[PDB]
Amino acid sequence: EVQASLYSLMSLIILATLVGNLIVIISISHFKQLHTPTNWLLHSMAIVDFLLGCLIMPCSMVRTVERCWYFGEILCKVHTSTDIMLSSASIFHLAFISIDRYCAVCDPLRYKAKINISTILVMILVSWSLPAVYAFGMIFLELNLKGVEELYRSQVSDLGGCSPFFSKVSGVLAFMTSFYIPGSVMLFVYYRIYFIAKGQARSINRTNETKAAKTLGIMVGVFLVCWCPFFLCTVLDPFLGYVIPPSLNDALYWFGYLNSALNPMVYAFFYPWFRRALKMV
Amino acid sequence: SAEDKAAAERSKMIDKNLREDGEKAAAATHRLLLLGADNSGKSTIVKQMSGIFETKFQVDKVNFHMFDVGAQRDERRKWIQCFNDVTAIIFVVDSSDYNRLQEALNDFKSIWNNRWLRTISVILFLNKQDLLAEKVLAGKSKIEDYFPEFARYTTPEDATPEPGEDPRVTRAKYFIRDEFLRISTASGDGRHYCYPHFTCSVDTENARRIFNDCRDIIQRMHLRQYELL
Amino acid sequence: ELDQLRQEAEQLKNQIRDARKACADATLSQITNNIDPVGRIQMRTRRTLRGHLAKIYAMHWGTDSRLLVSASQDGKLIIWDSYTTNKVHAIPLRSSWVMTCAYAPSGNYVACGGLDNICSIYNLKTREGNVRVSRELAGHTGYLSCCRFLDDNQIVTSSGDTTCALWDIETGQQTTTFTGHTGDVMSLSLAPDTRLFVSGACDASAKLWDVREGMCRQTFTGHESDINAICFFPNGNAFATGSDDATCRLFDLRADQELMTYSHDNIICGITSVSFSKSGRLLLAGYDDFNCNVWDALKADRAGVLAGHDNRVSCLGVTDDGMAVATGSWDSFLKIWN
Amino acid sequence: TASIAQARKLVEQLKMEANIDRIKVSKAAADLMAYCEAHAKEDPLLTPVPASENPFR
Amino acid sequence: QVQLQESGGGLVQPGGSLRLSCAASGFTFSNYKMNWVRQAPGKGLEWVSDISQSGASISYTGSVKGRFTISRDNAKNTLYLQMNSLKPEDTAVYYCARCPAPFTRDCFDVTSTTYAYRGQGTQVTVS
Ligand SMILES: Cc1c(F)cccc1[C@H]1COC(N)=N1
Repeated sequence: EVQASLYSLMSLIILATLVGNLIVIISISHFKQLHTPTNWLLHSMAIVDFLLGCLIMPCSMVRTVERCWYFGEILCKVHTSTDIMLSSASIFHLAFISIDRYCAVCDPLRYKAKINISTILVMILVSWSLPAVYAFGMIFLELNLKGVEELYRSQVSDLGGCSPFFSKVSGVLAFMTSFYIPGSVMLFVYYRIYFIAKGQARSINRTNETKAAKTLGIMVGVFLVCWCPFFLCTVLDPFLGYVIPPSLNDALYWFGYLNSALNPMVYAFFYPWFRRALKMV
Repeated sequence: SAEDKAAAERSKMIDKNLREDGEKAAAATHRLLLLGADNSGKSTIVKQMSGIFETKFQVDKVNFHMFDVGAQRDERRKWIQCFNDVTAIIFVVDSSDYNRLQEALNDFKSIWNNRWLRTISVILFLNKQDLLAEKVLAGKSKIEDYFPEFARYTTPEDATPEPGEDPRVTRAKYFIRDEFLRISTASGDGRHYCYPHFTCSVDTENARRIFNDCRDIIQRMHLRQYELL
Repeated sequence: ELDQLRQEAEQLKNQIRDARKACADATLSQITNNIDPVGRIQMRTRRTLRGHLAKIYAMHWGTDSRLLVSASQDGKLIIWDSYTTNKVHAIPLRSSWVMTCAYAPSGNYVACGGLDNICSIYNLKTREGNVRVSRELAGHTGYLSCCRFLDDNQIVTSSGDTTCALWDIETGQQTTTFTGHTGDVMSLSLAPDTRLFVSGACDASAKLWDVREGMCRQTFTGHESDINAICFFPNGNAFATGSDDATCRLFDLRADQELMTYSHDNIICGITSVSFSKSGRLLLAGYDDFNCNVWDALKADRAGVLAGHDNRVSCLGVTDDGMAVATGSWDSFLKIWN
Repeated sequence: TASIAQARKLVEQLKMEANIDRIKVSKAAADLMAYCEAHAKEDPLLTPVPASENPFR
Repeated sequence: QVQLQESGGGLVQPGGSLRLSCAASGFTFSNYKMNWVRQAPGKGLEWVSDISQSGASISYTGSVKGRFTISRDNAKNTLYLQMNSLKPEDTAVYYCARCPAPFTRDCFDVTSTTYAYRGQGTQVTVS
């Protein structure tokens, strides 16, 4: 019925995420011409998205449909920790890939002196460690639930839900640590890159189109449409009274989950230097 | 098989040295091909720093290596295929001598349309601008004798002449550049571009000009790589 | 008097052509028409030798068929171990513009050269466990295209100054200069008896020379453009040439004329490397269109394509025992096929 | 007068190419065929060797 | 063997015309870009004209535009240079050197001192 149709639509995103990320991981690891340091950010981001689409997204798929968690409080906390970890890691990887294109475009004559294996490994280690520590020290310590425990009990715990709950300070912290700080950097980088590429294209046409819009249009719009609806609503939840229905909250969650499905496409298949290496087989 | 383990370890350390040399080499260091004729002041391009030369200089802590091949014969078609991975070709042209300017144009055309140098962006250096200005001001030799299209030519609206520059001098130098740009834009496609510069034997901004065009070349290469251009 | 000399040269050429036509009783193509085709041969990349950081412009197989030396524009001369992909040595070159390299038949010496006009001999069997410049051979006024070892004492090189030279490594001087080419000499090949060697040049002509006496014996013509590669047929009484006209020509020292034509309307790029396999039945030729086709020398047709390189196949050499063939290229990889 | 010297050198070179005896092209092709047939079994590239003897497996 | 033999030239008064004829045998004439190279007595070789494989990319040096015209006959494997309205500055030896490789739009080396694929040449004298 409706539940089956939703399950099929959601398993579509599950399969898209899994297959798209396996393709990227296998292509980067196996093919050896795609071993530049900038391709390790893509590999790590694909690993993050695969882990999300294999651990959380399939597990939250039944949670959204049934509107009830029946796996215990401990595993509910573990699931929320892994979700926050992997989502923040993916957003951090987007920010660091954007920093890599900023280094490649803005400062071209020192690109290999700034983006090398050591720097890429440092970026990957940060992108994995910081969300992990943040989530597992915020929700296991109940920092997010602190201050609204009594309200949360009746609102979610009495209903047996596993929906993350954020207080006034905790919601702002989650916003500033998963959307604004790792998204304002990306927006600034792509805005600067858009102006630079527009200037270069105009100069080239002067000496002799605008393709910096079909690239930076999707690379920004996918992220915005998939994350902004969730984060702007979640940060306003403490400041509005928690009136948003669970169904719309689930839709906001699965926008962010669809971001992990669209990331492998946008960041690998849009670029011909990846498709050419993929088409050899 | 202990010898096999020893050989494998030696191969690993050798590969480690190769990778270290690769990082320390291909990082803030760019290779350039300094090409020109005997009359052209190719040697006296950058004032600040038996078969092939090598000039090394830095501008913004970025190393540049110019390779001046000055010991082979006049047949250039085979030894020039080695320089198809350089950042740019520093083509130096003597603007004053119009008699050999046509063969300079032919050399530029062959380099531009070469099947291997078709991705290398030429950094054109119109050298001896002072001598060109003196020649055109004296008027003893006329450019329309060696090019029967300079008469039907006007200076471009985008020209930026020196304040102390004669309009005829500006027209002449910009006619030579446009003659080079014509070859450049006839079959330039979008993978390589010509960067013309009017330089003298006294100007010390050749290194900065090379730095800026290499930055532009690499930036456009990266934009094409990330499909932003 | 100059007109008389020109007339003498023209009549000598006419006599040579008439002798060639008279000796052309039949055509090798129709004589070999009775040979059954081998069929499409499949050869796959067995080894991919990565580690070079720039274009690979030349390589040479060892006589042991185990160790191969490769030269790259980055400035390294790696002596690989094809069986185990182990880099036995990685020689740093003073000049990174190396265009050729040879591995001595003994195995204790390796040469390289290029835009530095210098053939640098490297000792791989020193008692101190290192690699050092044994001798800096100088005297060529053009880039070195191909150098080959007669032994640990004599090495013959080809330069871009239209001349080939025979060197004594210990002496360091040109024993004999092989003059007569008009264009840049682009390749070398030594007969199995090492008494004769041919060298294709950038004049659509291949010249047969005698190492002992030091004068040209047979000048071969029949190509439409610059010859880029040349190798002897394993019998030693024939040789093949690859040129920019996208055509390979096989000649005979005895017949002194072109025999066959290895070209197709589908190949447009020129040849950069030619090498018979072990019996002169296979003629592997490396083209600029990123793959090196395999041509049946006897059937004078194409019977295989070796694709897999991302750039120009600059160098192509076969093992002395016929067990493998290596194809270096500008993509910084040597692929060994079998 | 280097031009006449080069012309005379080319004349001598062509003469000493001409006086060289040349066998029949049919004989040369037959010899090449015989060599290839004799060494056909010894060419691993012509006929692939079993993987046991192949050192690049 | 590649061969490039020129027929034409001689002594002509200023303003005269001469149709130089270069016969090129041995190679596929219809497949190579073809040039005309002239060497003034006491000067280095100078490229004076050019054509394409078919004959649509014709280009000239400045000193002869509007005075010389180049034409190629693919079937006859012959190429011409109608040097009409010749001036005293046109006294030189004219070569019909082809280009090093076919299928290419670059003729990288045709005015070299010892180019392999030049013809013998015809001394054109004008007085
Ligand atoms: C709960 C939370 C965060 F605090 C930060 C990022 C992501 C999430 C969840 C909800 O939305 C998605 N896709 N994961």
